[PDB]
Amino acid sequence: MIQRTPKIQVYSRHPAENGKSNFLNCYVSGFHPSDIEVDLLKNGERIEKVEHSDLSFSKDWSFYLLYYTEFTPTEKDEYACRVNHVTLSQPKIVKWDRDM
Amino acid sequence: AAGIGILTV
Amino acid sequence: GSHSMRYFFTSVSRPGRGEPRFIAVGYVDDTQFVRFDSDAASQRMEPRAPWIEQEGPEYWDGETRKVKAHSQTHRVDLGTLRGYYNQSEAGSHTVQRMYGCDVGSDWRFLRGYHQYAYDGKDYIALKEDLRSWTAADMAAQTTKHKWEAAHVAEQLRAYLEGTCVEWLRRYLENGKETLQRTDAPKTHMTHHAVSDHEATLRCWALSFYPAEITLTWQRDGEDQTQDTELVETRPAGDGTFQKWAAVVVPSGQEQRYTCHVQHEGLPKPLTLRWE
Repeated sequence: MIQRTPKIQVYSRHPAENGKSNFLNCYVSGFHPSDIEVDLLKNGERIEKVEHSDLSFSKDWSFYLLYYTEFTPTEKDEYACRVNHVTLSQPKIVKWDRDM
Repeated sequence: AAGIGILTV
Repeated sequence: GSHSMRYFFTSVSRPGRGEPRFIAVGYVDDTQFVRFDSDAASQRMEPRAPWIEQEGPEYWDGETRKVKAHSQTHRVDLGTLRGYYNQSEAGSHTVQRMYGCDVGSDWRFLRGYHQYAYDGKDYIALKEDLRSWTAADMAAQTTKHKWEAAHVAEQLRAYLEGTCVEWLRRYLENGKETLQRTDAPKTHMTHHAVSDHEATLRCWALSFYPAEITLTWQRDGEDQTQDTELVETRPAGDGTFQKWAAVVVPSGQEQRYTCHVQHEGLPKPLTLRWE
């Protein structure tokens, strides 16, 4: 079968400012088949209050999904998205980098 | 509003 | 000023783990307005945009019936395609269907589409005339024969050129504050050294709607497409979109590079410079 690797992006909804509530997004796109595991992490621990969008797909049939949670950025706390999919030999962790 | 008359392959 | 309505349906077999997962979603342009998930409690088509919430009981009953009918058809399709491709009972397979219509700035019909995929690949699609089919392999030719004998294209065409456009116009009117808006991108470029001889220049567009946008880098006006990392346009989560494009450049050469942004909310395409 066709398999296509998720392209993973971790980012905030608004420009991030320490102490100011915001939303943390993990957008996964371009994948096939549709079974995928996505967690948002705070200092390496899974955030349990995460919501996700309804499964849809692009013109080339590949899937996309948005996972998201409300968060308040600080100097010290590290955020990441952890994704597993059949195309990945181990889960891929992408760290949130606010200075992009 | 979605379609009707969609058939199996 | 141009718009589209599209419905997307996905069914995934899960042998021994229940009946197929079925998910359906509908969009006007880049805004989702409805969904159905077979694994959800409600077993109803559900609103996902505030302006569709005003539709009455008849609408939601009607859309629920249709979407359940789509689900049942795809359940049958999964067993049928297994037979067409001589595949075993044990593996998981995926069918996807998408259809919809496009209208121009004047809200008159441009084109419609109705396309189907099995396991990530084109299977069968209505051609642009909405009277004939493109079948992508021999199993799909079987499907074409049955669909031609059953006059499927005729009823799809009546929907795509009539009903589809009529509902799209109704949604566009009802949802006008959301759907008829254009938010121009807020642009900037960032610069970060990656060593003492190289720097990443990343051109950003933020807070824009609709999703369609072009971001490009030039060096002395020459396009740098092979050298540009361009990410997929991504949802901010609030109804607007983000995108960036980056190049890694020798330090000292920044002023040779310009970023170019095109979007329907911009009165003029933008050029951002480092001087």
